[PDB]
Amino acid sequence: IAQLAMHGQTHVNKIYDPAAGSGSLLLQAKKQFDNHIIEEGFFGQEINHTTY
Amino acid sequence: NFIVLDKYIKAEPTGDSYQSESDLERELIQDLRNQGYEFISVKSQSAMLANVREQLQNLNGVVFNDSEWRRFTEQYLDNPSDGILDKTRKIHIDYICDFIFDDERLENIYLIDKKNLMRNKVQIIQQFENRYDVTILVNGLPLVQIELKKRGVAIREAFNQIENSLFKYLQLFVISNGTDTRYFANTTKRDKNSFDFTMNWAKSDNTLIKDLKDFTATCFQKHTLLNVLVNYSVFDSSQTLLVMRPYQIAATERILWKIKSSFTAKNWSKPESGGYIWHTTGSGKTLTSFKAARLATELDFIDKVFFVVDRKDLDYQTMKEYQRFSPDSVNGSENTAGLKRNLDKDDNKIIVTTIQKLNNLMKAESDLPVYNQQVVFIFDECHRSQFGEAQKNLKKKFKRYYQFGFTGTPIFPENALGSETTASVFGRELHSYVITDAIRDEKVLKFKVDYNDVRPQFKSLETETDEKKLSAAENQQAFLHPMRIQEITQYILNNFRQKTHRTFPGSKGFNAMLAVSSVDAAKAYYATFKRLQEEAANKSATYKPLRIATIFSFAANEEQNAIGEISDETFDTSAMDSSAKEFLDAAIREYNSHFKTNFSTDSNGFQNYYRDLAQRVKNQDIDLLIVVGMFLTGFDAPTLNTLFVDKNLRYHGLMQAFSRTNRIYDATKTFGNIVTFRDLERSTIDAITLFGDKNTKNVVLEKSYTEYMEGFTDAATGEAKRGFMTVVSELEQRFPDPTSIESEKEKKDFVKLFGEYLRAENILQNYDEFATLKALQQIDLSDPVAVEKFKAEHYVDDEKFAELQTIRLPADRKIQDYRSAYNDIRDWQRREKDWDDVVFEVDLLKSQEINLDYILGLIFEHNRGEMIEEVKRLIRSSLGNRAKEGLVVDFIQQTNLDDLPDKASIIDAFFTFAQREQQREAEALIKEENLNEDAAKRYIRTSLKREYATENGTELNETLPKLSPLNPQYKTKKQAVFQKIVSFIEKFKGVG
Amino acid sequence: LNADLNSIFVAIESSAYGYPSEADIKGLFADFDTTSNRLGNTVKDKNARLAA
Amino acid sequence: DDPTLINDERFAPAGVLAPKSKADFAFVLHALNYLSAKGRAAIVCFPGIFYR
Amino acid sequence: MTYNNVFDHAYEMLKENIRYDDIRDTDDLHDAIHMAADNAVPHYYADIFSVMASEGIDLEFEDSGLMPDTKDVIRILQARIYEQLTIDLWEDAEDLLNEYLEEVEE
Amino acid sequence: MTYNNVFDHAYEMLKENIRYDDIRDTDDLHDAIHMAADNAVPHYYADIFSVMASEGIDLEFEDSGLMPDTKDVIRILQARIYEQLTIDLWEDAEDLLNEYLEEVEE
Repeated sequence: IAQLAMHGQTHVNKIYDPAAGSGSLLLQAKKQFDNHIIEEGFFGQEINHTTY
Repeated sequence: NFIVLDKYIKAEPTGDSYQSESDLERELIQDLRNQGYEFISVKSQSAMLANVREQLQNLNGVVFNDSEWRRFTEQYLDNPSDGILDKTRKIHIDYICDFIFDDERLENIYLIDKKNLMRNKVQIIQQFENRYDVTILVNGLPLVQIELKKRGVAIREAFNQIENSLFKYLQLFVISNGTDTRYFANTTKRDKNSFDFTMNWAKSDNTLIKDLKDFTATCFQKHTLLNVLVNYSVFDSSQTLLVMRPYQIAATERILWKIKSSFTAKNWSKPESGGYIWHTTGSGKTLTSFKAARLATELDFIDKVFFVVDRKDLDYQTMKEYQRFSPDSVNGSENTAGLKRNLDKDDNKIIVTTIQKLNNLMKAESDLPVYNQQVVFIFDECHRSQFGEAQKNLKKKFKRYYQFGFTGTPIFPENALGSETTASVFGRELHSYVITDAIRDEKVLKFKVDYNDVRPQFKSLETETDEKKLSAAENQQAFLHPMRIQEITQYILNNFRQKTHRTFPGSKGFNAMLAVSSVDAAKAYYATFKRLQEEAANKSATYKPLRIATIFSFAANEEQNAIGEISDETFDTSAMDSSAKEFLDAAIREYNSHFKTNFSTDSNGFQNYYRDLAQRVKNQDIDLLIVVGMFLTGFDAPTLNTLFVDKNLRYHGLMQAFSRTNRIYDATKTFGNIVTFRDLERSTIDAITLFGDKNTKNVVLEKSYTEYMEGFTDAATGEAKRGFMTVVSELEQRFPDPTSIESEKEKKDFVKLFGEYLRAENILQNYDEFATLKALQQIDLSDPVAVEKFKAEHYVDDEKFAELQTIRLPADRKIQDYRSAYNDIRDWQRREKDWDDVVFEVDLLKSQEINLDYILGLIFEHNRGEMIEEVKRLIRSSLGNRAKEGLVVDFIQQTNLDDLPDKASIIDAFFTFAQREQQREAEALIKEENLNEDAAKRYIRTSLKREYATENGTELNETLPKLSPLNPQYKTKKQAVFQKIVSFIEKFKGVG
Repeated sequence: LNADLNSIFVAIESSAYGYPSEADIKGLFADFDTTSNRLGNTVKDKNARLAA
Repeated sequence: DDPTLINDERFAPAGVLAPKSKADFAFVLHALNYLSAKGRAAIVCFPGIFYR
Repeated sequence: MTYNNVFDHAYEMLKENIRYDDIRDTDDLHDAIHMAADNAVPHYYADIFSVMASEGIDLEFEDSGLMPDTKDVIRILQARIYEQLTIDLWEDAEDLLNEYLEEVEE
Repeated sequence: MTYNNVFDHAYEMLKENIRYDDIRDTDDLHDAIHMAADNAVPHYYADIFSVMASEGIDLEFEDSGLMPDTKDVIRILQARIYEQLTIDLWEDAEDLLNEYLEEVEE
């Protein structure tokens, strides 16, 4: 999903996430590609409190 | 036996010095000791627990040892694991502990007795330990905390000034200064949500009991405080503590009193025992109906309770009933056997139903056991479409009932159309919340009805006083005459940017509706408006176009009720003729042509077109909407302050349409404008009389032109106003005008005058006459062509022309000099920080701004060193452009008029030179301080995408030059290069 | 006991299992009716549940 | 619906709305709300479909 | 995760397929049972074994044709869930036909 | 009822068969594993599915010869329990041989 959201769009912003769960799938997109660009924040939302 | 008082006599202090606030605290302690509260003083936590043990052993009638009380305090009362929300849930739900004794019998430790008041016991104390607090223990539990603040300090700033163990229980925070008094709901939020929820206790006529003294003498009664804190408070799942409005509590207790007295008088199945509440539209009527239904269920002799709704509002309001557990209010599996099985169900007997499911129950069953039982119905969505035979069968197929009404459309004998009135069906108007009460609450805003004398030609038709003859004169000769609609359109397209505060292109502004009559009317309307906007574009080739939308489907379907309302059209597009079908498809293709959408001509495409049209008008894009039969009641927008009307609207169809204006948005939107073309001021005054007295139009609508040019000493509330010309004389005389102000007291007095001047000028900007007086500065001498164009687009004869040439305004560039002086006073004491006495006004001078584009048009227009000093004051004329002085000055000084072949080229030349200066001074100011140049440019594009700068976001601390995590450091030049870069982006905001 | 429908409160049975298990004399076969307990979560929920 | 998402800001493109046990496509109808024509999406779904 | 938990999802999807398709036939709504009950079975391991450890369902089939005669044990368990749910939705459809189609007359 | 609960009974019966029989051979004690691990499996339905819903064990065999190629699903589950326990008791026997036979020298 990281290599499908990427690439060629080096523009504001990344990223948004409904049903975030954990930040694992949020991680390896920009954690590998922080040197590509920094744009803005990571936007999550989730239900379960300990999962939150 | 109430708590919201009808006949209260307002008491009076002596004084009893009202200046120092500890005196007010002593007065409050003395008053509560006089009312019947009890004062002790505890400066520990141990005697708190001792008093709680005392009160609980008094209440529940048992005696703890140290073992039982230790176990109760540890396990149930004061676990440190327990949160504040846990405490509030214990207050409003878990108010009983089940306690094991030593001999193993289970008993109930009550906390607050929710069934009797004399059992409940309160005490009062103060705090420990720089502030003034009054803490009201309720059975030893701190629930009501009153804080006292300074007098001259406003309550808005007093709002924003936010171990130990048992203070977690606090429910109500009442803040005051002695003159004003508001009350919180458990200290939730900050200045963004400050004055949405901080209510004010009032009498039954909604007149605000404002002080500390009468608020104590009315709200701080033990009966009143316990009745509010228990029987009118909601801890709603989840996270939220809802406190009711005062008139809501009023109407609830009036309803319960009428039910109890009618059961005492044995008054069932009779409309004299009924009654109705008329709230205004748009205040959150869900919670009042919820509380009324639940308290109707809490009585023992009441057999069944039903809150009947209308289509198709059942399903979402079902979940809104479900917001607190549990009303059990559903029967979606629609039947009468399942419904009578639900009738046989105990302990949760409120069920939301429609009137159609109820009529199915009527005409499907005739022998229910409920037909001779104490059943109370409460109605809502009171348009009279689905009403008639339901009442006859409810009289027929019942022998015991009550029924009450939550209406929005009260029907009087003032409006007959053969219809059955409200008091005939329901009875006593038990309590009402009217729009004048709402304006007195400052929840909504005022009006201004403006009949237009544009034509003496069709004047008698526009003032025709017979609606039947208006139906007889309904043709294309008397009202849809082409010159008539043309001269309406000329007025509209002249004054749209005037009324919507679009005087500068850098102003945000608002949008407008356009009330029309009928289908064949509206087709000819939009054809005329489209053709005349095409001709207005053809006039000068500089006129910016004004986007028009419109909608209607079908039709004026019924009359349906009394006088006289909006025929809410059904969504059948094909039900028209061929002509309006083709015209509607043409308008839909216009929308699909400019806005590039895919809306069809079925009901679904019409639905989505309607909703996307509502959204696109809702976010200030489509500037004018022609309104036929929708968007008048079931619609809201905070950003529409102008309404143009050609439609014979009557009594409260007048008011529900005009309530599309009065919603607040900011300080600049003071009130909405109603510009009409048929005379409806008589119907306005008739609706005023329908609401009540003649003091209504003193408060609600408007005062005249001279009464805001010269002011007024008010008779409604007693204020005294000076209008305009007194303020003009105080400008021109009392001060070293216009930028000759250099001392602090002169600055403060210039702020105190000039902010009021700006406010009164923004009030006068809603007027035709003040706009004509400002536009008199832009005429020619003599030139009867241009002055004929002036007086022809303003309808001013030569008499008023010379009469307003007699009246002389101050020079407008000198007014710009006054604004520049006010801006200097602002920016000289905006940084650090007598000066912090009056709020420097923001919301209106933030508008009327030039973003240098009109200044570049001035540079490309002045031909010619004659331009070299023009912008030097225009820079300080507009706030937000002070560091951008040297940029524009060096652009116009390095180049000249040789760089500008026309208007548009100097803009792009300024962009090119500005980006050159951007990169040049960027490398010059990074080079001087040794920032890491890739991280430096990354922070440059950061602060230019973010459009300001801050030291938050530690990548700026990773944009450190070499080293600053160390404690032996000034953090300088970190803050100094920070000042340099915020000055840099202040020079280079919005460019490149 | 069923005539007092929805009678606040629950623990009338907890007393009403005390004295029929008092019964000391003789050959007791008491110490017996400790099945009925107090969970449940909240007191009105317990009242409604045991009443039903 | 039972809630007001019949009259929301993002299910009006859908026309008809999502049923109960197939709440996955409510996320993808949420997805086309928050996305620019320059940008792209990348989400995952269920194979258990013929017409649902 | 009981049998009743899966039966509630199959119940609600049956009410969907009867309601929003507006079918007034026994056989087509039993094909809708074939749609809904097969789509309401769980997919996690432990969420299947919790229903298998619950009441109602047994181990043994009636039709062994639902069994793939191979190592696919979870297919056998899923087919047993499907068979028990189809029997309960035989009874539920014979309820909800005359319960619902009398209700939709408006 | 986890996998560890059944593993504790198989553990203790292995310690019985090593201890009270006093066998000092690898192969005979693996026949004692064939004795003990087969006798430590549960017999209730839900007590088998609770171990199947627990961790450690998976669904699939390695030897399909443990499967009776028929409707006997509970035999397949019991054989998977037996196989996982025999692997864990391979490791446990290679522990407890040199752990126990050094201990019994007295």
